[PDB]
Amino acid sequence: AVISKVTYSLYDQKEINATDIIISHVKNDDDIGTVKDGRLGAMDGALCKTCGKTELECFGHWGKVSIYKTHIVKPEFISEIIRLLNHICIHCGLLRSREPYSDDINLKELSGHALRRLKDKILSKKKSCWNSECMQPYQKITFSKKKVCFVNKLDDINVPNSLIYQKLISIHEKFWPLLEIHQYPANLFYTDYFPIPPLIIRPAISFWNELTYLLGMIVKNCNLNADEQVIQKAVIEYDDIKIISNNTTSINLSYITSGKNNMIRSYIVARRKDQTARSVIGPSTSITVNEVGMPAYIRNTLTEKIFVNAFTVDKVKQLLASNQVKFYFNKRLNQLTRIRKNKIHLLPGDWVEVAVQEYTSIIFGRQPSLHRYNVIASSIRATEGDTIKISPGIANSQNADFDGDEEWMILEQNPKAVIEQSILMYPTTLLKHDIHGAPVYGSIQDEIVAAYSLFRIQDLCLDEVLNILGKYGREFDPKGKCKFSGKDIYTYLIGEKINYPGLLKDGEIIANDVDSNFVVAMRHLSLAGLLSDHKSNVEGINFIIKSSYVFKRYLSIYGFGVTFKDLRPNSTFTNKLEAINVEKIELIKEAYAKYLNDVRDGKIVPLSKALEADYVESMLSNLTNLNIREIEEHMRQTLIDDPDNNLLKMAKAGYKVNPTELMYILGTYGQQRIDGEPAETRVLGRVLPYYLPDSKDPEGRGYILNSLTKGLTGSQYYFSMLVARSQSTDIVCETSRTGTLARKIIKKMEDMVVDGYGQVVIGNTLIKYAANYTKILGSVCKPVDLIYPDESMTWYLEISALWNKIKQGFVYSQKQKLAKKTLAPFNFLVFVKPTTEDNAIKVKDLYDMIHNVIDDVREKYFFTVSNIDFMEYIFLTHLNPSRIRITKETAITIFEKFYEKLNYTLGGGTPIGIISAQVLSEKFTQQALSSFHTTEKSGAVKQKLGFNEFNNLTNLSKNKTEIITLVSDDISKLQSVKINFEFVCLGELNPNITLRKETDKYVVDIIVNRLYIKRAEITELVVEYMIERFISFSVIVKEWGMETFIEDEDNIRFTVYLNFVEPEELNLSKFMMVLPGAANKGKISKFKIPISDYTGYDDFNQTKKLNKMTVELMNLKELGSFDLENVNVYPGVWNTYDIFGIEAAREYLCEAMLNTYGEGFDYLYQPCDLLASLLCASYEPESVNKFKFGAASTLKRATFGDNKALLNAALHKKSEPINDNSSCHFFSKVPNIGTGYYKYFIDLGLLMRM
Amino acid sequence: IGNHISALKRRYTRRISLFEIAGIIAESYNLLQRGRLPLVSEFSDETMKQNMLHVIIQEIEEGSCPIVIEKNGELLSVNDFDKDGLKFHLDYIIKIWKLQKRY
Amino acid sequence: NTITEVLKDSEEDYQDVYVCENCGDIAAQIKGINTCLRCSKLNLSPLLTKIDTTHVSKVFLTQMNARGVKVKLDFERRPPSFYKPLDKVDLKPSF
Amino acid sequence: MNQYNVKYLAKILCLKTEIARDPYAVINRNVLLRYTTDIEYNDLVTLITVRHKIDSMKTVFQVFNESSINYTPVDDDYGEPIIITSYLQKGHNKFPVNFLYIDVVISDLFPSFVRLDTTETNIVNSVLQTGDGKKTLRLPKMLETEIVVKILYRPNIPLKIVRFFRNNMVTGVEIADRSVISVA
DNA sequence: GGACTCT
DNA sequence: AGAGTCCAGCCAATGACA
RNA sequence: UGUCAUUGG
Ligand SMILES: [Mg+2]
Ligand SMILES: [Zn+2]
Ligand SMILES: [Zn+2]
Ligand SMILES: [Zn+2]
Repeated sequence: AVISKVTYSLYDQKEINATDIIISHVKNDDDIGTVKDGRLGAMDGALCKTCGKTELECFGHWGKVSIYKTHIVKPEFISEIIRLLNHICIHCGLLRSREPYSDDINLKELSGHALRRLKDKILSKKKSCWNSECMQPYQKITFSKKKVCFVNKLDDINVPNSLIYQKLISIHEKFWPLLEIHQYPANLFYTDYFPIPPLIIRPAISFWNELTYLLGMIVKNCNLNADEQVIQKAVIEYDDIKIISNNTTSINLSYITSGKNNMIRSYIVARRKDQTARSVIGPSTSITVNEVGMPAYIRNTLTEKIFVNAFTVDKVKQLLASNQVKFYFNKRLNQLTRIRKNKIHLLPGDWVEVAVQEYTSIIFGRQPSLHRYNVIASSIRATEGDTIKISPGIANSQNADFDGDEEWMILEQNPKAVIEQSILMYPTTLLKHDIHGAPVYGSIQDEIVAAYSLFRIQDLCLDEVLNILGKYGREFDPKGKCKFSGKDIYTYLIGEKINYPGLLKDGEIIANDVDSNFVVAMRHLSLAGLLSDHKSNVEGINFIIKSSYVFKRYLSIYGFGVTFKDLRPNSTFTNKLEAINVEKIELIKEAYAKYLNDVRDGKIVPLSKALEADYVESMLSNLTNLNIREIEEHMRQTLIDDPDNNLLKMAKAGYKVNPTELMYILGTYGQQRIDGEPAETRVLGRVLPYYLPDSKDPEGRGYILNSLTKGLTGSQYYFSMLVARSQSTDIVCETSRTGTLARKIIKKMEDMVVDGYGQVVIGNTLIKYAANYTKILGSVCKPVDLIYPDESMTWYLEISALWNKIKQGFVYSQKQKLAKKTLAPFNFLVFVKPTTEDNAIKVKDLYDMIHNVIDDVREKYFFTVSNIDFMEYIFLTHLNPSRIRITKETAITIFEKFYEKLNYTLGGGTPIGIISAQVLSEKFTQQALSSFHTTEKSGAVKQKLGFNEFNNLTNLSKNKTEIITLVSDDISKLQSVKINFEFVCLGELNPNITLRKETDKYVVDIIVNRLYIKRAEITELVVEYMIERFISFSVIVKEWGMETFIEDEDNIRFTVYLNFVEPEELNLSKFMMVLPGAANKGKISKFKIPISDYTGYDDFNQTKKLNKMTVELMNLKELGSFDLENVNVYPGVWNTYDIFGIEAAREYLCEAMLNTYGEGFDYLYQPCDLLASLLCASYEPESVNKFKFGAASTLKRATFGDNKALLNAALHKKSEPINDNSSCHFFSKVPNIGTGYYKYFIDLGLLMRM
Repeated sequence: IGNHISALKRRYTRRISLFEIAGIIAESYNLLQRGRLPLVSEFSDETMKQNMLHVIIQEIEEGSCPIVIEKNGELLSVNDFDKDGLKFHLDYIIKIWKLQKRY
Repeated sequence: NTITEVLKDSEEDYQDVYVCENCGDIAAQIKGINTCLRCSKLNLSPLLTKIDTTHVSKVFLTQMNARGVKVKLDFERRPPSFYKPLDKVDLKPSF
Repeated sequence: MNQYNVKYLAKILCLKTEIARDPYAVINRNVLLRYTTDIEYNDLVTLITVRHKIDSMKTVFQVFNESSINYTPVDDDYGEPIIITSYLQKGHNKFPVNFLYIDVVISDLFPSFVRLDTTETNIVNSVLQTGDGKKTLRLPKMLETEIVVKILYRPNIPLKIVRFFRNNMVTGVEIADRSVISVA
């Protein structure tokens, strides 16, 4: 009854011939013995002649058509046959070596790679057959896609299938471990019959079959006077047309396993469902985050199930008496009846279906479902209109606006699904984010400024406070006060006397202002997050509901609006900034023109174009920063003049207004960048014809002087529209790539779960010893401040010993960064209360408590295999008596909460892999669609940021260059490699090359400038060596001689005397053409090698100045000739694997995938590690595109997308157990995820006892 | 020492989370919804006058829940888990069920 | 269980479908007797197991059979397991 | 073998000397603070003298190329010649030329690892047991032709599990285990 | 258009 | 070193056309 | 029953 394992194989001929239905005719006056037979299955309007069942009960029966004297090849195993033909001769049948056949080898006992030693010897000898009666040359038989036969390619002759059949059945059974054979090779052919499939895969198409027509074209050639080529072509174009052709849209068998629209991806892991709905969404204030408003047409159409049992039989009889029952399902007769008076007897197991009532859990969601907070299950409320009314508090969880977004609903009224919807998918259960712990729900745009202004309000009456509180003013206690403030309203709203560093003290908010970090969803300073860290998710969800009510009542009483007078009250400041900009940009233009004229008349040597662009870039960036500082001073002066400005109010509250946006409105628009640089010059050295040819105007390259208040001019509007349309094109081009990578990572990581012992496993491989490094849920775990050891601490010795144990890993990013946060196992800071030293717990007893708890936890919960010294370090530094004294019951409360989080939170079956994959995928999709990662160009080669770098990391491509970083304390060792590897050519040194003919010699003078040699950071001897190496090794030069003259301290004349190989005039012109480029040195790359420097960490207290260098390099071989001692070398992923190993490859993949997200995303460390430990779970790094070493089943590979998965499983006779999601969804099995992680039994002892 | 690790892991097996108690409640609710006999003390007709989630929770705390869960190679009743963990999860489940107006 | 009930076919569309444990295809009812035609032609009499899968799963398996891939399912004859009482475990810490 | 890729081998042979005096030691670059090398380079045999700082114990390694091997034991010898091969070969004293292109022990990508004793191996094997019958989880894999397995080698102690001390940005050090699988 | 594999 | 092969986000909605 | 065109989040 429970399917364990599935075995794939090939049908042999005795199972194909095992049929009493012989198909013989193509057309007939009566379809008997034809391919549309009535005994091959029940058609539309006829019972099955084999079984007597109709179309919905007959699953079809097989037939056979007789191919008389032909051996029809199975069309998809052709390549395997081709492989089997590269191992034997065809005139004899023997193998291509004498060592299989001798009586000294004993092929049954050799293990390992000794079986693979002999096979490339078999594929090395292709001269002639080795036996005494066959010395024919070894043919290379190929399947001809042109005409359908098998064709020899030494000479174009058709090799018949009856001879490949004889030579493939001639191979003995005990040579099958050599040639990768697992069954009879006669199962690769149809030797005497062809199977005719049942009608259930080809029903009668009705609108006013293709496979039936293809089988008719097969049976139209099944005659005794018929070639095997025409029958082979009919069989091939019935099975797979792309074997002999290159056309799509033919409905063949391979159409069910062809690409994205194949059968499994479209109809097995996804389907169209009944009891569904879809509608536009709108907000609702009478709907909390735990509810959803359903329109009347949906609840007038959708039905809910009421099961018949001993509890609900009176309700079902009452609903049947009042005609409220819409459907009735009789389980014992197994039939559904629509009630439009009939007779219905209600037995237990039957059900009725009535209209869907309130407080029923509907599963609703928004698309695209990027992460699990898109698809939740909340309670139905009856609302008005035709829109699904959601709360605004869930809107940021679903990336939803009310500007035309649609959401879908599904009703799954199965009792197990009802319980799982009520518990697991309820929005109270999903309050905290499962990676970084911040609340998923909260306040949005207007409620942020309402929260800010409600905190800032003062001197209210009791009636004004109760008007603001509304329905929550029932239990408000005025202690003895008559005048109140907004801080008292917030103290009432929080309702707990908890402390938090920087936010709370005895319930009062000790922060200066309440901003968007306090109330908006997914923020690190949320008050609802602290209230749910204190007690439970119900308290955080209650704070969110009550806070949203009170903020909207503040907006109802006081209002919020931003007018035009708040932005631009007069013309004074904008006129001042306009005059400032038109003064400074003309100063920039005159300075640049003075430099250009000093170059043009010749008083200075010119710069490179990169350095000139950098200088103008710095001047325009200084003008932009001057505009920013003017905008900031105007904001300060406006809020000290008009302190009730609503625009500056929503700027101070933390919603979408900053000095940069106000600079765009009131100041300047800046420099418009395309691909990191300005817009490139087209025809005539310019972009637009509004500027002169080769115009040095920086405003014509994309610098906009105007703002949105003044209005952009035509050229400025061109450059702004160029940036806008470039961003639109880039997000459209990147959306599908992000979706493809997201699906690949989700299918790779989805089978990785937390097992019953707190470990992270996939299949039977242990990935992590402890889930989330704590064996506690990631929503419970708290990133707390890392406190470095100070000698004023109590137990500085123990704290410094723990820091010496765990201090590695806290210095990372090529020693550039020091860790400021660590991972507390839970938010214990809300349970810490300060206490005077007379009432406090004793200091030694607090150490004994911390040490005993950490030792007991390390024994009992981590099984003495995990290092949890970070937990002891956190409890010793954050509960340190040198900075905080606590009571004894405070410490008891903290450690009891610690044991509660270790005991109850994390459970086996937690889908940690698909949660981490969805979080990573949602983040890089958001950063790609939001254009968060701006491209910027620099001199050195740098590691890129963003989605394409993440995809290059997970692709793990081999034959590509890597960025290899060399860090050294001394700069001489980096300079010796930088001189030899950096590309410098003669043409980039800006030379003055002139030649003249002379009797016996062509003489070329190369007058180079010495400042150009110093800007390249080489010497004159380097240039002499470059020219000498090119001329001394070139083919076109017959004789030469070089001399070096001094012309000035500004000029060096390299004089070459030459005679070229005849024809000397063409070789002269070719030499003069290739001379500025081919006289070069170093590895050719577009990036230079500048030696950077920074401050690197040895520890928190000791640093050192370090010199850095980056080289694009394929291998590591050419570095092996240098004195690279005491030099840190950071290669790419494959050189790190080939030198240091698989663990260093895992570490590089972790930190490199983390670095693509940018600054401020350290919480993505724990997902990325979980991805990297999946890519390096075998002995070699494996990509996300293929399954090479990981044990993946055939249905997993077919659901991932692999069209030849079941064919390769049938060739190798694979027998695989059904333990993965893709294999459980195929056979309608419950996956081993979550509640399905456990098997459930029923103990019938207590029922039989009574 | 391998026996000591086996004892520590057998003690770790008694932890209960939301997935296990949700699966136990879902199995007993699906069996009671299709017509199995409620195994509560004080079996009457009055017990068919209350709702079924009260019967499921009463079966859980009375120690007569028929559902046996197979975890880590062991067979566990709902009373073989940690009693404080069962209470901790059932308090939350009863709270959110009272918000849903079904308990 | 929610995603299982979503992805599987509806409970109203249930019928007793039997599969052959030897050859892997759907058994037939001739005149009330569940038979396998391929095995009764091959002079066998193998086990027939009732399966509850989706219709698209059976269409996919029959089409893969039409391509030549024989798909044979194996079933769990699990040993009968017995509940035994367990000792008391208290996970509260010791202070 | 040149005059540059013998200093990196000397840093490797400090770790091999530390393993030869204690098979259950923790190998990282900090071990290099307890040793001192002296290199006598020649294109036929290079003699590397590794000296323990506090115990004054000397160990002389004789480094050869793969072609020309003229090995007779000197006093205080390691007991086996160190051979610089052209490709990655099976053997604890056969280091390929790609391992010595850069300085590998001082790198940040050099791991921290131990060989587990019988107590820790029994604890790991009983942790990996799934509880259900005789079923067992597997550790992730690592090839025997790796510089960690070459450093950790002992002649009559078979190396099956290597414990790694990973750098961890949020917890400091993390414990992982790899299982060493066979090659050729 | 672009990455992996066989030739 | 060069061709073959497969891959290119999800969920929609109308109308015309074969 | 599928293509093409246009559009939405
Ligand atoms: Mg929208
Ligand atoms: Zn039939
Ligand atoms: Zn021959
Ligand atoms: Zn059969």
